[PDB]
Amino acid sequence: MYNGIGLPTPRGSGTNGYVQRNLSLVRNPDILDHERKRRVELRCLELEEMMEEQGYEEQQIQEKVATFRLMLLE
Amino acid sequence: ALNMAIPGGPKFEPLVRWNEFNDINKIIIRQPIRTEYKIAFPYLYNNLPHHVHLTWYHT
Amino acid sequence: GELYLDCVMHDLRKMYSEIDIKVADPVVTFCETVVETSSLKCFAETPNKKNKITMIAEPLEKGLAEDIENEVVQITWNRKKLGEFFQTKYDWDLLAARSIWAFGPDATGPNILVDDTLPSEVDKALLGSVKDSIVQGFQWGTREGP
Amino acid sequence: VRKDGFKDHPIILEGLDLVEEDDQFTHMLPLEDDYNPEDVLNVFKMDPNFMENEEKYKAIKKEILINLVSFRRTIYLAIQSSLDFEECAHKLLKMEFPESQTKELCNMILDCCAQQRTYEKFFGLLAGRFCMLKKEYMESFEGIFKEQYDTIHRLETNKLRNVAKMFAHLLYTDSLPWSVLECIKLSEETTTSSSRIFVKIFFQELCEYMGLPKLNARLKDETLQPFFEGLLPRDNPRNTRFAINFFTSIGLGGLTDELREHLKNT
Amino acid sequence: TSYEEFTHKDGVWNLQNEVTKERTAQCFLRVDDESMQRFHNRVRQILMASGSTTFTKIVNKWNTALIGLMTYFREAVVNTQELLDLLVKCENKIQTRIKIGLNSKMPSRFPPVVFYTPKELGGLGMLSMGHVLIPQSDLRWSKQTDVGITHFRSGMSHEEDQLIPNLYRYIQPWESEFIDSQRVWAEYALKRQEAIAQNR
Repeated sequence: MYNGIGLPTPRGSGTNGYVQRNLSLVRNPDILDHERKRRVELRCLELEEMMEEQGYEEQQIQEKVATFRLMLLE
Repeated sequence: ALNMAIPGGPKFEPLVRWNEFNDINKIIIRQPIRTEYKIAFPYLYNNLPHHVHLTWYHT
Repeated sequence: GELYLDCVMHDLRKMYSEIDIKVADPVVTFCETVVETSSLKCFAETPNKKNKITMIAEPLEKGLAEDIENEVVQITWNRKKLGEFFQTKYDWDLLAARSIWAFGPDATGPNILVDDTLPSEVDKALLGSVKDSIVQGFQWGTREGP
Repeated sequence: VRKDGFKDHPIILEGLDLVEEDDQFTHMLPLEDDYNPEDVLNVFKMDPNFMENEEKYKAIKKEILINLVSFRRTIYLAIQSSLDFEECAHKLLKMEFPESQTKELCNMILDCCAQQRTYEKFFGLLAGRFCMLKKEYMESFEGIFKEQYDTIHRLETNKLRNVAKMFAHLLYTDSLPWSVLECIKLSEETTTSSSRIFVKIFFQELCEYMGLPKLNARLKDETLQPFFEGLLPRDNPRNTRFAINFFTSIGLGGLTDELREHLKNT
Repeated sequence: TSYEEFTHKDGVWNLQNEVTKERTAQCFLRVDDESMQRFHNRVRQILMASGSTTFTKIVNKWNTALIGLMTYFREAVVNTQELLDLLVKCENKIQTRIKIGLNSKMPSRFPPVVFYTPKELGGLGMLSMGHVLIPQSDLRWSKQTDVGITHFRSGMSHEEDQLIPNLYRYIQPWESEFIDSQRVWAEYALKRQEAIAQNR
């Protein structure tokens, strides 16, 4: 009667009712190869050369710095 | 009207007298859905809710 | 919530249908996240075996998911404005910030499509040509979830 | 502090209430009032009445200075009334015996199976449920298992059969650990014939109710070899011969093939 | 069988292999529904003929049919819980038939002392089925699975503790009876062979 447990009425049976609890129940290498080129491109971006306010001259200076970094890493 | 009772609450006669929802491989059991839950939300929890009187909410 | 859904099921069982309808157990829905990066630089290719795409999936940062979900950052911004947003408070690289293509399963969902490809920057015009189809494939994959 | 009422630091603290309030006096001396510091009596003075003052100070200092039978009856009546061991253990947890008599509880478990002509798994399942509810029944079962190995020879053949089925149903069901099983020593000099028959029946029930490759897996793991070295000494090799021929003459063989090659190369 | 073997309350025969002497299977044992139908009809015959039958003879009819069914089945009884419900109901119905033969249905006037006293002591000595606790579990998952025991219900309201002894704790199980029978008869065969050989 309580929850889905127990007989619904003791009038039909000869029991009194009194349902009760059972107490007795127990209770990546290609990623690294790409990351080397990513560090190369990070050095290329960190070269920048946006202080001399140049165009192709700043691009050539950044390419010189990038080839210097490639020679230093290689 | 739905024939379950509180242990402190009184008991009565039954008023009325396969499903794949009862599949064990589609039912996750974490907390038991007890009497109080089915009383408080009868359309949510009791299939065939007939002559059910909805309770007041929190004043 | 449970009271809301009990009211909906009561309205269905009483007004909007006269039929007694069985109800299963209430559960919740989940999402999918990752812990570590994709250990394989994994690829697929088109049914005409010419176009070969290689990509890895990695975890995102802390505030980025809720920022995209609250639309703090938008793809409707400028790419430089998005890069400044990712570089001031999230301290990203500017190349990785300009590499961002799309956001999640929907409009501004919490997945970041970074396209940073130095071997495939030699055909970046073709990469931008296939960028949109890569975006709908990414949106469909993050929409479904495997 | 006002909300807690100074519960952690009350005004009434232990170690300072050494004076009676009836002997003490309550006087209100305010700070704004003319409160005398009373430095006159603090220092010593050359009073002319010093002998009378010393006599008054000395006078002030002198003034201030059976149930076990009813236990058996209740246990046996609950056992014979209970249809299932689940109902029996639930009834025993309902009636709530103290833990000072858990060894007596194990005693009237073993005796109630010892009275049986044929072994029933009711008492073994009750013993396993007692092991798997609380640990103290399991420790009492371990201690009474060592004591039963100490007192094998007091019991008859069907009694020792039932007790061997108890210790089997503790061990193939893993209700007892195998660590307490180092009390058994496979030594023909010291162990009794009843002890050998007991060990034979217990291992026969093990080999019946669970498999022999699984039994060799349970018997050849290195962690319980400190508890198997009493059973498997591989030393004083006539005892190794006794163990080989004992586990062969039970009907098994097999378990002492390692002991057989030990006897071969040693 | 998944997990491991099932340590069961004697209503599952662990099936020993003839060769390896090992349990290789399990035989779950239950009672046929027509057996409870025939037993309930036997109790219905008892109450049918109870209109002109003395109380001691009624207790004899009850005890005879009860020990016949119980000694026939033994081990499979504990797996059939509706048999226990029928036993409790039929025990209460024959006690109610005693309360109909007398003109009182007062439970204080009818304690179990008047029923469970043996007739050697001037009582009745009707046997003890329903002073136990019915195991209770989920009615949703009872039809689908086997979920163990979660709760207990009383058989009938008796005077507090009682501890009236159940008959299944005096009848031996069938598997133990068969195993001890084979062991005893083999030992008797060796004893008879030795008696022939020594001519002793």
